[PDB]
Amino acid sequence: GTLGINGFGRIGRLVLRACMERNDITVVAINDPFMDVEYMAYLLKYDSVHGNFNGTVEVSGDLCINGKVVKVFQAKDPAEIPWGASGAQIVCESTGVFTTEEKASLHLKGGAKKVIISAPPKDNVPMYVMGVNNTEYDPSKFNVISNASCTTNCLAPLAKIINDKFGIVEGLMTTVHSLTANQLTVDGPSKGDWRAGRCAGNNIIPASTGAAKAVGKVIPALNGKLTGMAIRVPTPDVSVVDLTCKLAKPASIEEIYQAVKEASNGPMKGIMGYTSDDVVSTDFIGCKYSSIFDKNACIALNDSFVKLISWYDNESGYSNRLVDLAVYVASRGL
Ligand SMILES: NC(=O)c1ccc[n+]([C@@H]2O[C@H](COP(=O)([O-])OP(=O)(O)OC[C@H]3O[C@@H](n4cnc5c(N)ncnc54)[C@H](O)[C@@H]3O)[C@@H](O)[C@H]2O)c1
Repeated sequence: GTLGINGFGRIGRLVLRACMERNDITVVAINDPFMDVEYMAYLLKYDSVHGNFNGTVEVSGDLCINGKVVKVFQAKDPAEIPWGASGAQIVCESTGVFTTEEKASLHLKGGAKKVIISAPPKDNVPMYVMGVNNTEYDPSKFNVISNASCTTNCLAPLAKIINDKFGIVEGLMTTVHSLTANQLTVDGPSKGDWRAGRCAGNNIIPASTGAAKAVGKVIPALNGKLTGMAIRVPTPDVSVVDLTCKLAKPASIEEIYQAVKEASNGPMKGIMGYTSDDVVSTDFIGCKYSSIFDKNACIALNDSFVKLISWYDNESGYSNRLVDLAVYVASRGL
């Protein structure tokens, strides 16, 4: 099982870091036109959130990472990356700019077998969330797939647990989200979300997100039952889902906590997690879970109307899931 990374940004780099921990997948090639091999090595080695790389990085051609050659490309066009020549079977598409089947499928010209878009698609490319719907993937039906967003990977396991046990009548989500690369250090033009181009470090910034409605595709039972928005805040990493939902059957916070705990310790092992501790966002830097239920941050109006809080490391948790999905895709054939 081999991986090619297109876009060696926050996600692309953390995807590589994930694989280096992993014994069943190897990164064999990187493409990023906006960084030469020297710059690539540096951005791998040093991370403002996730620390010094654990292991070795040197420049050869190409990178030498933990003693193994990783082929390096700088092409604008995905059609042009020789994935097949490099021996790269799966492409992690993490540029943020090729989020359709049309665009992402061009990786197949270079001889890749499969492509995982590291974002929700602008089209109807199927979205998979590990531990929720990933086994619905049929290798004979799709070559380009999406891993959804960080926010969807946080909400979907939570939604599934809550829907299955109690039934969600209606739900509205806010995600309070750490800043990302699309934001700006000072007020300037976006490309060109006017709010997102306001000085990122001193603002609370409302944003649109499709994450909650996306849960309605991932879990078709919840189609039309969920929507949401995001609030961007100055912190460098880690985000939180605030889910306000009406339930079809009564449930106390305690009963919801047990349903979470059941799934965390069984079917959603490693995907859903939980805590009753006085946690804050930085406590989840490096967390590999998709969704961490915060018991003591939740509040109920009554037995039917509830506000649930779940954490996610939007960089690290999502990147692990993308690696999980790639390992899953490989095990299914091609
Ligand atoms: N960072 C997060 O919290 C997060 C979480 C989940 C999903 N995502 C999604 O993952 C994708 C990337 O996110 P990010 O935060 O890493 O962004 P980023 O800006 O850090 O990374 C994007 C990388 O792609 C490179 N790139 C641009 N054009 C390219 C091209 N034509 N060919 C190859 N590489 C190119 C850029 O140089 C950059 O290194 C986006 O779809 C984003 O929405 C981000």
